[PDB]
Amino acid sequence: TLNGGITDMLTELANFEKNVSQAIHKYNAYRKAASVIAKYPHKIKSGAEAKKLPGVGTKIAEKIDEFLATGKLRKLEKIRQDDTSSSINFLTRVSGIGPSAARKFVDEGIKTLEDLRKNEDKLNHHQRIGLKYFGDFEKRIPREEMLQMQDIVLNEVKKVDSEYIATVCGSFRRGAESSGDMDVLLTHPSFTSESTKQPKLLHQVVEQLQKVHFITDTLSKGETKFMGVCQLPSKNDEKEYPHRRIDIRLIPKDQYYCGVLYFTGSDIFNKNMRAHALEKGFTINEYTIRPAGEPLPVDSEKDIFDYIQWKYREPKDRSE
DNA sequence: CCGACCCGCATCAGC
DNA sequence: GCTGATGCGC
DNA sequence: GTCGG
Ligand SMILES: [Mn+2]
Ligand SMILES: [Mn+2]
Ligand code: NA
Ligand code: NA
Repeated sequence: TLNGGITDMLTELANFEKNVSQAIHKYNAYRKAASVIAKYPHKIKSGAEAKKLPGVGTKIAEKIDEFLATGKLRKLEKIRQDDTSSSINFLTRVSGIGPSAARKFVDEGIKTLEDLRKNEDKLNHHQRIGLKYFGDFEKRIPREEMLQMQDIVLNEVKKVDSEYIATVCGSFRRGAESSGDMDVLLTHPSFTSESTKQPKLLHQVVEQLQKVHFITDTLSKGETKFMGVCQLPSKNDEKEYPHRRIDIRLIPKDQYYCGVLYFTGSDIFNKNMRAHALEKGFTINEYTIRPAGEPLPVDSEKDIFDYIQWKYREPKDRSE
């Protein structure tokens, strides 16, 4: 329930705009409309009712109308049956395959995972890993496994250097009972926004997590951001846990609070807070907040919320 | 009538 | 080789 | 696609 038909249609339309039309602002417009419609405490019986809502215009009104009177949207019906368009859309579910790679693959007749499999030579490293773990990466992670994951990360990080500080953020820090991946924020006293008194600070941590076979694969790795794969250890004759996505971001120790707000999310929440900062006359990123002027000061997450006239919403409530 | 719409890394284009 | 641009995911 | 200068 919950304007579910309209919200589902709009998200499907959003996905088509992103993956097939390569029209990112349309995708976002559909997502915004869907999220405002999902917040509406009433059942929409007309396109104009919907139109009174912020982010809903004439075209979405037109769609709600057809959908209400027919239970269907001809455009989506046609799109769903379209071999080329459905395949391009499907292939973007592989991590590392975006709209462009998906269209190039479908162009050459590569439309399915099996096509991908027998065409390894045509995949970059990221894409080969997205394909190897396609099922796993769409699996959800129970909070119980999350905590076993946090134990390992925190254990191994302090084993490299007791001065490190690791914080699991993302849906985890927001109390989610399941997560899509693990987001880890890392700080060390050597790395500060003013000087980098030690090198390899992120590398040593990844290496350690690799040595104890927690991290199994690398999708991207630079001085400040790791994107990869990890896996909880198993017991004797026990079904192996799924492989899971893990991201690690090394933030300067003096911008930890901007980091936590950033990596805690959500993504729709973030761009709803970022889109609010600009109208209060502020800029928000994972490092600072600025009027852009010098770095406005911070030592708490509520400090950011007051700046833009926002009442503190707890991590659990940032699930927008 | 039309422009705006919230950064790190891998790979590509090109000099 | 190198810079700069683009794709991708965040 | 939607909003607003
Ligand atoms: Mn996450
Ligand atoms: Mn993540
Ligand atoms: Na409206
Ligand atoms: Na993808």
